[PDB]
Amino acid sequence: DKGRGANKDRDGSAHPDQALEQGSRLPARMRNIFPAELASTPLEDFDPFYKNKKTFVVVTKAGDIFRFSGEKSLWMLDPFTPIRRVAISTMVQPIFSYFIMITILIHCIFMIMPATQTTYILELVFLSIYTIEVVVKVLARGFILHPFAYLRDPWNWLDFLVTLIGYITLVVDLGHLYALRAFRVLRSWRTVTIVPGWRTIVDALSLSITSLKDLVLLLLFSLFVFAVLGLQIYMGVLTQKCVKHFPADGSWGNFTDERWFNYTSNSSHWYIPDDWIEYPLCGNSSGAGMCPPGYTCLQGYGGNPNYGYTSFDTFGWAFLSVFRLVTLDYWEDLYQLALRSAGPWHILFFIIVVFYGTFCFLNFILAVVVMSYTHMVKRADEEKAAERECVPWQKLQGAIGAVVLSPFFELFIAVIIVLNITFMALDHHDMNIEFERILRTGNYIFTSIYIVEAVLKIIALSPKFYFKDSWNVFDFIIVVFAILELGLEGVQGLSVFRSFRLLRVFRLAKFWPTLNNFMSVMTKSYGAFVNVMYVMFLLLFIFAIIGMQLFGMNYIDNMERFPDGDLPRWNFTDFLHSFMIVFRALCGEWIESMWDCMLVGDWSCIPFFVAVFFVGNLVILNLLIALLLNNYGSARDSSVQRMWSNIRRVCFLLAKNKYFQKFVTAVLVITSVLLALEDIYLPQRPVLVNITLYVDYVLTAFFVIEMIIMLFAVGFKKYFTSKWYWLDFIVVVAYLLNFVLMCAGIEALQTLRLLRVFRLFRPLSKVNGMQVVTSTLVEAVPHIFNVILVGIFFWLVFAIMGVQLFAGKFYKCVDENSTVLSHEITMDRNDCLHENYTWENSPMNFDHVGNAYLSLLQVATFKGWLQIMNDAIDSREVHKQPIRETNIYMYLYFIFFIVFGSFFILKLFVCILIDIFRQQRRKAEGLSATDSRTQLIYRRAVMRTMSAKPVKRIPKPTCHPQSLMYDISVNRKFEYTMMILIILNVAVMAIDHYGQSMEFSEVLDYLNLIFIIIFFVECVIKVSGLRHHYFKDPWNIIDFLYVVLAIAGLMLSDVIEKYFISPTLLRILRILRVGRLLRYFQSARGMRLLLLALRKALRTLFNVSFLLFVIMFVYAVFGMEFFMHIRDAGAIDDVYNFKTFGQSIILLFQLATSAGWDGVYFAIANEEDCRAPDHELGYPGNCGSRALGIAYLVSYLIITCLVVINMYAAVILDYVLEVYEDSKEGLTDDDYDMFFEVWQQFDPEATQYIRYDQLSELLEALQPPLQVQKPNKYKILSMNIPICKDDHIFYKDVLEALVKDVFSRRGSPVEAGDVQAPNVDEA
Amino acid sequence: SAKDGDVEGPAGCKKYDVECDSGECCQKQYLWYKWRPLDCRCLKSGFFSSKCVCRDV
Ligand SMILES: *[C@@H]1O[C@H](CO)[C@@H](O[C@@H]2O[C@H](CO)[C@@H](O)[C@H](O)[C@H]2NC(C)=O)[C@H](O)[C@H]1NC(C)=O
Ligand SMILES: *[C@@H]1O[C@H](CO)[C@@H](O[C@@H]2O[C@H](CO)[C@@H](O)[C@H](O)[C@H]2NC(C)=O)[C@H](O)[C@H]1NC(C)=O
Ligand SMILES: NC(=O)OC[C@@H]1N=C(N)N2CCC(O)(O)[C@@]23N=C(N)N[C@@H]13
Ligand SMILES: *[C@@H]1O[C@H](CO)[C@@H](O)[C@H](O)[C@H]1NC(C)=O
Ligand SMILES: *[C@@H]1O[C@H](CO)[C@@H](O)[C@H](O)[C@H]1NC(C)=O
Ligand SMILES: *[C@@H]1O[C@H](CO)[C@@H](O)[C@H](O)[C@H]1NC(C)=O
Repeated sequence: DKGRGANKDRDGSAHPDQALEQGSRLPARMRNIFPAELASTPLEDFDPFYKNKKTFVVVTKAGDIFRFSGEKSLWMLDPFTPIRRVAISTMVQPIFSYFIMITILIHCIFMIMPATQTTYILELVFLSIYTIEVVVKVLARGFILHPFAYLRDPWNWLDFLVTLIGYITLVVDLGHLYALRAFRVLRSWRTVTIVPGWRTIVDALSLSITSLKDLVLLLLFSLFVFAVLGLQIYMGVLTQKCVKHFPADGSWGNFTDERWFNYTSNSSHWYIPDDWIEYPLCGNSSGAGMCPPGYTCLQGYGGNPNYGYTSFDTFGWAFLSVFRLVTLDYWEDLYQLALRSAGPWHILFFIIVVFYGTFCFLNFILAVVVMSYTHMVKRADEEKAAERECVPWQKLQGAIGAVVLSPFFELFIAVIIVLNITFMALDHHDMNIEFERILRTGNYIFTSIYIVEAVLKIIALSPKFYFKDSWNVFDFIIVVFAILELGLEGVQGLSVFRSFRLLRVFRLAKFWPTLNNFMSVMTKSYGAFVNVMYVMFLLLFIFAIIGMQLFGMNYIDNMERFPDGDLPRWNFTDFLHSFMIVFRALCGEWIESMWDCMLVGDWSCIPFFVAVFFVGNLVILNLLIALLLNNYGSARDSSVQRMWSNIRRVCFLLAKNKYFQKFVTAVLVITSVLLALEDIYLPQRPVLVNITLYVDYVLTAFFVIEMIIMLFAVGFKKYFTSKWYWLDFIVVVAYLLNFVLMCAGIEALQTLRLLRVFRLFRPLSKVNGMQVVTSTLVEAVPHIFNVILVGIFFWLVFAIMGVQLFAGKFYKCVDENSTVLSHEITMDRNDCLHENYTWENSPMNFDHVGNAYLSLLQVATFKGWLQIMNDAIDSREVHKQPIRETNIYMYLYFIFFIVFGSFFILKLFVCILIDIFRQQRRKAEGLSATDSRTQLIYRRAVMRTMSAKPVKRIPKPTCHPQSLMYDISVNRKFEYTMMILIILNVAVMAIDHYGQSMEFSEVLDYLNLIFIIIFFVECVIKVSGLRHHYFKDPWNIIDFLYVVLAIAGLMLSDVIEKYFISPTLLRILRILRVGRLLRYFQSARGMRLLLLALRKALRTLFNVSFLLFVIMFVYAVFGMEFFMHIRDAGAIDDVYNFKTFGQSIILLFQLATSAGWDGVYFAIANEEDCRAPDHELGYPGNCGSRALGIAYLVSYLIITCLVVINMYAAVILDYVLEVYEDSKEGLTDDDYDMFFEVWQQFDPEATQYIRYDQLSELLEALQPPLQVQKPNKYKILSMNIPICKDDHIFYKDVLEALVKDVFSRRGSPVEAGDVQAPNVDEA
Repeated sequence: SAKDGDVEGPAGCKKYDVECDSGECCQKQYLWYKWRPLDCRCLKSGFFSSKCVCRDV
């Protein structure tokens, strides 16, 4: 429309074309003062070959719509017929743009190899090529002085800034401005245009960045309000180290004047237990970690964890520690360092910053990327609507072909292939010679069946229709690679023909339809995946060469900063090491790589690792989700009857009462908080043991009597067929069995008492919002079970490949305590045992396929994956010492697993819950299933009309105080000038820092007395002018509660002052008043479409977390039974363990995001060097369980971390996508709330009518999309508002008329007869 | 008498780290400061290829 008129705007004397290239075309036109036969209405081919090429380009240039041709159009802004015409003829050639693309793919190869004496002689020639296409593409057309010239499009604007870089770094600059030569890799972004279909991803990548302008400014505001809030309550907290007492009567000085400051603040008087790097923190609080005997916790005494980079004592460093907590990378080392120093009640800080930080504001980013991809795909499908619119030989062939026709012979090959995969998945390291003999002779049988079958199939069908389909030609390649295996085993040079017997696992794809339908879509949409895979590996190539040029020589120059003076295993010192350190930051991990970057260099590491996290992980990984949502969207028996049906009629009335089933709910919640008090301190609290004993006897009487009431109400048939009453019946059977055992001897089993926790799910599904949340976990439970089974299959190919590469390796010769020996000291098992050492195995290994799956879940969740990589790179042979880094190309096994098994398989769980919640919310809102795409936009505009009323304006009272306070208590000037002072009350709190001075806190305390009294005047004016209406606004009671607690802190200071007006709680209330900004701006329509989408989801995002707390309640009670006496190893210690119910929730909140389940697994599944339970004495024994530890964690990660944490993103993407479908098709919820705001400016009463005169000022004062400008009186006659008597109109009949004006002027034929048909259907 | 790396068993004795076939190992060998028994295990070498060797237990 607008560009369609702009297409004709170029046509008349503005900018005439000069050439044309559409389907092998090379034309030559001019600016109609001396043109040469372009075209007007003929399609000629006679005179010019440029016209003869334009005859085939008469239909092909305008084939799809308009975009096949490209014209060097300048209208001869400088006379276009010199030799300039020849450079036009060269630039339009397809060989020219094919030549520059080749010299870029060559110049990328000379970046990844290290430099030499012939680099400067070869960096000079490629600079000479790229300066010719910038002087040809300007001397053919180009200035900055007119349209289409040369600097209009960004692609020619990428030649010019990079070629100016190449001429700066060659003249004067040798050491200064040397960082600019790193950016000559940016020219390699041109080669996106070589893969077909590049426009639907790059424009979607471009629409995503230009649509996050409204979110980054909202996320920069919420990080600011958290960096201030974390600075006030955690400054100096992270430097608390236990310092030994000053020695009584010892070898130091007498007077504790300055010798107390030389004794303390000497590094040999801090604790540092047993060869550790950092020093352990402690706290004076109650659940915080304490110090040994004879020491003490002290604050100060410099040294801050992670080289000084993990802190909260400056606004700069508090802004970084909050940002890694929104990111969730290695955040449990911050979570565990702030609960150890400040005690366990500070989990309430981390719940808020994880809820509002990474479950909301990182799922709004997912929603913008999903809506930006689906806009550029659905745009690119209108273009698909335009392209589319002898005699013994033939004897046996009936007999051999008789058996290969049936499903019986297809069953027989299907039994063998499931059996052949089993013999590949049973071999391992150190296997018996009889057990290995079976697997060799099974290979001679299974290859023999595959040869008989192929030949039989070829004879039966034909030797020329056999190669028709793709399965019979895939089968024949297997028989080729298998018949080489039986001949190349006596050669025994290389076992690479032994690798392609792993390729026959994919024979199972043609048999069972779940894996068949999964393969079918990856081939139907192969063009979508290869584009995003190429863009992702092209960004990692750009960032690898930038990182290697910037940070490369720092890792070699001053290695001395690193611990033990060695390189890290992850550094920017080579290409293959720069690639993997950028690739593991796209996987999430960037903070640990940034510490040792910034340790060895400058501040410039910080803009690098944020830009590779923001581009790599928040955009590219969310396009990769967004592909999946579009491709994977699919005697006298009547007289005994008055006794039996007499009880039956009464007992059915108990189950229907609202007081009975509220009584039974109240029992089950009281009796399970009793179950959270059975901890390790229970066998010394003698009164609590007897309470929890006689409750287990009343509960058996309560469960049997309730069961008889249900069986006398719902009957036998509907009891035992329902799924909830089977939870009832198992628990009653579980408590009859504990009563049987304890009458007759045996003490009760403590894992059958814990089954009444599973009875808290019946009253949980009756909470007001929880019916939508629990209905999508039940509807999607068969859809996850297909994705798990398809997930097990592709993981199995990587596992029975990882066994064949890594089994028998990962052994090493280790010293007394833990230190791994070196090569040239020992180099095999012979040299290790002879020197009386030990030859240990790694904990996570690849010996058999059971050990493979645990070690491969480590690298799929990215938690424990550095040690398995550090084992896989060092391994060389079965009984040799691992030399470090000697096998560096085993990284390619892990890149191909993380792509095909983390970015793709584990992101299908997000794809399911987005699909199912979108259609279960529609059922729960009462809407019609499969109504329409646009008719529901019109229903939500009528259903929001019917349920809206005006709002009473505040009645001003009449006194000399009351009239002149209310004048200033209502002004929009006064609301702003009391808001700009709240902001300056909090920006002053961001310049507090640790150990500032005494003179600096003399200004900032007196400045905190000026603002504390302006907010007292404001709180008097807004109550003197607003009698009881002040207390109705939630941002006024918080403003009221601050001035009360802050006047009580200054006056009446020393009342008792034990702890009443503690200055932490006043700091929390200064920062909390900035939240009025969320109800402040409305001119930012891009932000209010995210604040309104947020508010409509908070009720159903409180229910997703309240289901998560119940699941965390269930495993915290089972975890205190199983894993309470475990000895201290790795992550379970004296502070974070499973002893009390407090310590269990601290760990299970950490493990809900899978943060560090590798260290929790290493303790709770440890069966070596443990004592035994001597039950005839006591001592339950400090020994973990391998089998119970796997089933506890692996079931937990597939509940919280895969289908409950992924439930927040399914809710955010549903409501955000609805709100944007109301700004582009009509009437958001903030549009109605403005009509009733301008309604009370004309009707300041409880009435609902106005005067018919005032209608011309309604429709002029409000904002669009409801305005009608002047003269409006001919727009109101046709509008037909029903005038009631005495010149009064009703607000409904004006609101309905302003609805039907909007739908008419936007939706032409789809809203006239539809938006009026729906309103008649209700009224 | 623990004189050297020495092994006790029958004739045809195959020592440690020598290829065996289904019971052609020895009873017990003094190899690394102790007397250790020996079975005929099969290790891993390359894809899907086992190489069988007398190993200690
Ligand atoms: C933790 O509490 C102890 C005492 O409960 C505090 O120790 C005192 O510290 C001051 C100076 O910091 C010394 O002059 C006192 O002699 C110490 N007294 C004792 C009994 O140790 C310690 O400061 C507190 N640590 C904090 C708040 O971080
Ligand atoms: C470790 O090797 C040493 C030799 O380097 C062995 O030395 C023995 O040491 C003990 C004392 O601990 C002496 O009584 C013996 O005479 C030494 N020889 C022998 C053959 O035992 C020692 O045996 C090895 N370590 C162990 C634990 O056996
Ligand atoms: N080692 C490893 O897996 O590296 C990844 C990353 N780095 C650590 N130092 N971690 C502490 C242990 C851990 O789980 O591995 C991890 N904790 C988180 N949240 N990610 C891990
Ligand atoms: C303590 O004072 C002594 C001088 O008596 C000085 O040598 C030492 O460096 C001081 N301690 C510290 C930690 O500076
Ligand atoms: C304290 O500092 C002094 C510096 O002279 C040093 O000699 C000593 O080892 C340190 N530790 C103690 C316990 O004095
Ligand atoms: C353990 O390693 C430490 C070095 O961290 C070393 O000093 C010690 O000798 C080793 N063995 C021990 C602690 O007995």
